[PDB]
Amino acid sequence: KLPIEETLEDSPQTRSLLGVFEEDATAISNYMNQLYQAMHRIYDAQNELSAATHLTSKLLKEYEKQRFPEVMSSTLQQFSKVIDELSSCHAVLSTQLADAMMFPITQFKERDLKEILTLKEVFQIASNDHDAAINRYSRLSKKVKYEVTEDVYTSRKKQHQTMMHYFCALNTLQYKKKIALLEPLLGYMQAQISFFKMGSENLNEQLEEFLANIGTSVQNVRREMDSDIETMQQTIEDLEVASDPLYVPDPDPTDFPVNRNLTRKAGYLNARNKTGTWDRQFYFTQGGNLMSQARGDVAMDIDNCSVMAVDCEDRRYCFQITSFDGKKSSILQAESKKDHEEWICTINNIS
Amino acid sequence: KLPIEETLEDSPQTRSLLGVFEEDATAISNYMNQLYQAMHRIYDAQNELSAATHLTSKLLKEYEKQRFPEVMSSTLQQFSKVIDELSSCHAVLSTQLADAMMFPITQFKERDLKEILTLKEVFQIASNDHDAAINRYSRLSKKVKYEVTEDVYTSRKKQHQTMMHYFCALNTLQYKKKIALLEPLLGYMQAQISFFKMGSENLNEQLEEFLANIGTSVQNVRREMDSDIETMQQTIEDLEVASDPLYVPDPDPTDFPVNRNLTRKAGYLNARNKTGTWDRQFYFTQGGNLMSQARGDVAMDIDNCSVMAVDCEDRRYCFQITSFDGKKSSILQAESKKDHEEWICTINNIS
Repeated sequence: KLPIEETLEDSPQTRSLLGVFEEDATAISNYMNQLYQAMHRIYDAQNELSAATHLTSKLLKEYEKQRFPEVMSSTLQQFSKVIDELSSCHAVLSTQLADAMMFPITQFKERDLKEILTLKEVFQIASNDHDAAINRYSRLSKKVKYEVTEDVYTSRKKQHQTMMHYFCALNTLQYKKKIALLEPLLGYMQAQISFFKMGSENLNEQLEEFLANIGTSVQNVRREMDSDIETMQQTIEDLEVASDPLYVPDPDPTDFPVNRNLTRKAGYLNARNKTGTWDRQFYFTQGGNLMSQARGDVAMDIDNCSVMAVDCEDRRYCFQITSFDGKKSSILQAESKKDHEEWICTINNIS
Repeated sequence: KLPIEETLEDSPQTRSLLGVFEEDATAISNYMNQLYQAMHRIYDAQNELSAATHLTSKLLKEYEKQRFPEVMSSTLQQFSKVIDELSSCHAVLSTQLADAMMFPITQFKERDLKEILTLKEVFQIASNDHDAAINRYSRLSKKVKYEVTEDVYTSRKKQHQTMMHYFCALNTLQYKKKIALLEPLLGYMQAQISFFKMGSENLNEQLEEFLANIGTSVQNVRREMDSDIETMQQTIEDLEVASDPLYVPDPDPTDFPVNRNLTRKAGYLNARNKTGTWDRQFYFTQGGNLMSQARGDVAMDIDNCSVMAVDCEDRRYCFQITSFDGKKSSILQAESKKDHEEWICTINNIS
């Protein structure tokens, strides 16, 4: 395209046919860089997709490894098995795209396009040097006549070599653009056609069934749920209105009679008369035994019951009692006069 | 799973069965958040892939819109046509994944899982308030007896409602985990199966042909290129050794004789004797006309030739001449005694 055998003369016409090419390269670099970055966003996003698909399959396979205080586990494995074969599709694709698309387009924008700019710069440097040389030469008069001529020799010779190679690259660039544009696109497509092929291979109907199946089990699970929430919202309503008259320690004496025939009393009580501060704790009758249990500690014995009677008294508080079958016990305190009676009556009832 | 009708008594055993569930929720949130972020990386990377594929197809379609100073264009359109149908596959998939995968998993981790923490906090607040209430009550002696009892009423009632709803959510959470885990996965897969189906529809053999075709045209283009570079590297060698004895103004007089029979001389020359600085410019004989042309300006006339003789002289420079057919011209300067003669001889030859 660019004639090398026209570089020596270096005519203005020639220098114009260098501009066209040069302008063409500016355009070509601009278009090509745009395509480069788009393909770059493709590649990156593709690997990132590949990686996330893998991590998902990974997590899925660790369900049966979680500390959980069965159809599910077996389920999360087939999904893990199907999502794993897919990851590989993506993993495979990302590799091809890296080798068949990115690399070529990346070398065109790092080697080829650069050399054009590297050469243009060296030629515009050799060109200028000669320019200066010629003037000096011109201003001679009638040895500085050697040195000054020598430079024309050197600068000129440098501009001839420089412009030629430059011309060479610019021509070559003509073949390269066609390739640096078709090659990548061809690779991308071939990559894709193999991607959809491999992926379709694992997406058969025996899977579509499995999927449909679960899709009904989940709707099944959702029905169950909506059903259980309905009966719960009512329970809470029911119990919310029935309990209100019980949130208060001493309830209406006429509607909630001190039951004096219990063979089992259960509830929290405060223990022992030693400030320096008592200790709250749940208590409950049990096979002639009075068991106790602090706030979430998971049910130990405290006193045995085959004891005759049980006094009371206080320490300035209210509703206290005390057992003394074996030797005695600490002083227990109730929260109401009802509670207080039922504690004394139930235990005495316990014989 | 959690019994609501056991909340009023609030026994230590019950409070333990709340821990299990609570521990289970801590685990469940941890596992589920991990799955959430993985699916998030999937979704994002998927849309990003979708977008880059589109932009690529877009750029491709703008080739015939670039300022370029034919099989190619038609080619870049089919690729653009095939890559565009693919973008839609990705575009379609990204939408499904957003609606069928992200949203569900996102609401489980923003609504459901949160409510558990919101409730646990309110219950641990109602629970503590009652705790304090009970003590005050206990320290009464023998109206502050009303206010102090009232609080037990309020704090207790608040703890009963709070714990119940909490129990309710924790149970519901049991159904939800199954769903917030299966639903997303099902959507993702259905999305995928439709993705590969739609994509395969456009990847037929008439395309595989088109691809194979180009793949040979490009190798064809690459052959051509490698071939042209071979003949160029030689040309440059050839011309590099032939030219060396010509880079110097006045070449060997014995090997490059002052040709005095030229009917055409061409080369740069300096013009007019007016410092205040000459002007370099290419000159060339042309149909009895002496044309001139500056550094890249694209070829104007200057003097006519049918002029008798042509003197010379200087202005302190060297190798100058002057024409005077019409009226006269500026003083031209050559770079050598050879150049100088050939300019004077060629023009005189031009009659």
